[PDB]
Amino acid sequence: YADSFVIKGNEVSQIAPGQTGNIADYNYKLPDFTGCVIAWNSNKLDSK
Amino acid sequence: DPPEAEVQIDRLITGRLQSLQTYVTQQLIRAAEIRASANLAATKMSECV
Repeated sequence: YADSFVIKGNEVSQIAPGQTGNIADYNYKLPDFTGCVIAWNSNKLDSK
Repeated sequence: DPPEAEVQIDRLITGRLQSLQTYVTQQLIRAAEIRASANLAATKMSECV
């Protein structure tokens, strides 16, 4: 699979198995997981 | 957290598994000497009594 979504910079750490938070618990929960998590900051295309 | 708890639970599972094995291993050694003293008491009963 390939799940693509945009999250805040300080919330990227929450995209990981077993973590808790606004993003982790109510928006995207990873299983407590085989895979690779990729995150590159993108402010030129999103921030305005 | 679930990842932090699973790390510190295996310390209690491994700690108590070695606590049960150390118990059962010693019971097997004790029961080997009770059987030795129970084979002797059955010989005394057959021959002395």
